[PDB]
Amino acid sequence: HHSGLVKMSHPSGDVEACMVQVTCGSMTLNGLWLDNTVWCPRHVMCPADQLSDPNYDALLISMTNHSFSVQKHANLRVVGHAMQGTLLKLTVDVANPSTPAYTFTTVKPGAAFSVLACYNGRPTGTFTVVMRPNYTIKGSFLCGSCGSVGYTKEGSVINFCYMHQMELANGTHTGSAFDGTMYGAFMDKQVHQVQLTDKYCSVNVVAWLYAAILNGCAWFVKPNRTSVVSFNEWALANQFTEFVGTQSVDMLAVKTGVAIEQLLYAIQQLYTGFQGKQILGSTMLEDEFTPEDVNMQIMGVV
Amino acid sequence: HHSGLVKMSHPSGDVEACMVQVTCGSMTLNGLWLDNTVWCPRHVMCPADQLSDPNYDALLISMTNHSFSVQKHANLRVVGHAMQGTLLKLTVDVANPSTPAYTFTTVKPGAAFSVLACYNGRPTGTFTVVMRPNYTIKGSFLCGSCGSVGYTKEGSVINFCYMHQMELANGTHTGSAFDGTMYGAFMDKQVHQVQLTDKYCSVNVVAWLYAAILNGCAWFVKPNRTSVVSFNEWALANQFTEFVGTQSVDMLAVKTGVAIEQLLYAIQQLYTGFQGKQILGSTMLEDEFTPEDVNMQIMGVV
Ligand SMILES: *[C@H](O)[C@H](C[C@@H]1CCNC1=O)NC(=O)[C@H](CC(C)C)NC(=O)OC[C@@H]1CCC(=O)N1CC1CCCCC1
Ligand SMILES: *[C@H](O)[C@H](C[C@@H]1CCNC1=O)NC(=O)[C@H](CC(C)C)NC(=O)OC[C@@H]1CCC(=O)N1CC1CCCCC1
Repeated sequence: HHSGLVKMSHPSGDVEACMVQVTCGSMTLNGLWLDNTVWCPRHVMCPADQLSDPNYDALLISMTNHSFSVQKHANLRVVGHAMQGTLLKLTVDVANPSTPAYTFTTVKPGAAFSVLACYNGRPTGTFTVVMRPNYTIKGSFLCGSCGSVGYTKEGSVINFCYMHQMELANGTHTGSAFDGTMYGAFMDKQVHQVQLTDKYCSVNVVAWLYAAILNGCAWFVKPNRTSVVSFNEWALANQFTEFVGTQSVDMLAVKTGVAIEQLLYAIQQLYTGFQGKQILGSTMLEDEFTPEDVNMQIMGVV
Repeated sequence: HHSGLVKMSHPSGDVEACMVQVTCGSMTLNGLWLDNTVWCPRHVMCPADQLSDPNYDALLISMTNHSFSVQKHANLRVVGHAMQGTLLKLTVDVANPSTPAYTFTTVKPGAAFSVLACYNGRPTGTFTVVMRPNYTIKGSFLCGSCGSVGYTKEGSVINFCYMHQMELANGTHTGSAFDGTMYGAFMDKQVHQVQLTDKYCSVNVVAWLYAAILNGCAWFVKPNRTSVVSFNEWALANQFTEFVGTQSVDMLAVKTGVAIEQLLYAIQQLYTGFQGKQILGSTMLEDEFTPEDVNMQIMGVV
């Protein structure tokens, strides 16, 4: 029995109309054109012989408005440039007429968002990821994908949360919020950096076990229970995030009649081994589906 | 090490501009508005007390142009109606000004395409699936999602290949090509139907093993080889599709120096068991990534 759970991305059309190409010398990447501002990563000002330890403050001071070319596939003339964190704030003389209602927000570990992978300002593909506990994502990015944006949707409002910056040694990726901060402790310099450990997202595993119950698969459900506090002490020693219940998880507990504490106990035993059995066709715990994913895709509850 | 392989969907914006709502009495679903034609499933003419054995020819004869309401979220006045297979061909008096360059094509088993899940003509999410060998897909569809379209992209041309129709007993889904034929042997009537067996897509497993080699994971690669003909005889008895090499798989063999016949042998042994080891973090064979997926996402080769 198929679970009905796919990696679901938002429709990207609203964001595709906001993507441009930002070129600064010998560097090209993607920018996000909202109103009169174009956001893009600041290492577009970096000469290829300086990516390892660049001086972005001196590079910015060296830049003029004629140093930035912005193109949409229209050409946008630049009249202002500023730098917030790892991001450039380019002011263009034309406001984007396709600008959607938008906010900026930072995504927390475990939460999912949609990514629009672009190259030379041309959207190539879209996909959805979960912010890993070590503030990376398991994305699909190649050379020139920087400036690709990640977002969630709330009604007609688009919450921009991620602008792609770099690929770590292990093949995962990270980027910046639109306040300029890189996610985690990473820096936009091409030097080897320490990567924090990854962890199972406990809340996302609980959501996934609820989806199995929602699909009739419930052999793991036993009357035994583990308190949230006892599970969290257990989680610290077993590479699991500590569990924080939400109203979306409560919705899953209500519809199923299975308490969170039962699934916490289930996770503790399933972590020792699936014993040959399978859950939704998987032999390992799944933490890539959020409670909102299970609520929306199985129950039509947004 | 992360593989860089995500479930990648095309950007949906071009298709979102083609989605409308088609209502016919007490039935509503989604339609695809291209030029002066709106396509939608023909069970929009079905009264809810007739979904099990409907007479679509009599239902069509009973329909007039005033029986079809088409809305985009503009209202489209209907001036013609026809029925090809399981699909309605509604003629509207306004041509879609956002009509992209498009063809219709049928998708073969193993090949992937992008789906735009809509409800009441409003695009809600996008996701990519592979046509299963039994002509189903493991999608994410709820009540009212019928009329959602599946497509591939070749340049600026959109190849429409799937319009959602039904959910089988096992939770998988199927639909129709735009010639009117349902995929497989299914019929758009709400009666229980036989479902053909599913099979591993051999070509997609070979592509996935090449992606592991592309990521440095190659412990399964032994000098032992299995001819394509010997593997195909083996595949018929082991729920694998027969392997048909393509120029995209040849590209993978060239870049890696690993022959198809070695991976065919690898699949034969891996099918007996992974022996505790993992490939790209998986303990079972993966057939949900096509050679084009591995070519594009890992090698930038479209
Ligand atoms: C921007 O388009 C680009 C996107 C990259 C290309 C490959 N996949 C992507 O997602 N980003 C960079 O090339 C980026 C620019 C820097 C100025 C931040 N550098 C980068 O990703 O280089 C590899 C990164 C640099 C830090 C790091 O940990 N890392 C890998 C290590 C591996 C061990 C040697 C040193 C680099
Ligand atoms: C159209 O919006 C809708 C989409 C469905 C709703 C649930 N998920 C979807 O993808 N399609 C239908 O409701 C469809 C309409 C029919 C006129 C074709 N009927 C349907 O999917 O019903 C269940 C299907 C009918 C054939 C079949 O095998 N099947 C399940 C069996 C299960 C055993 C009892 C009989 C139905």
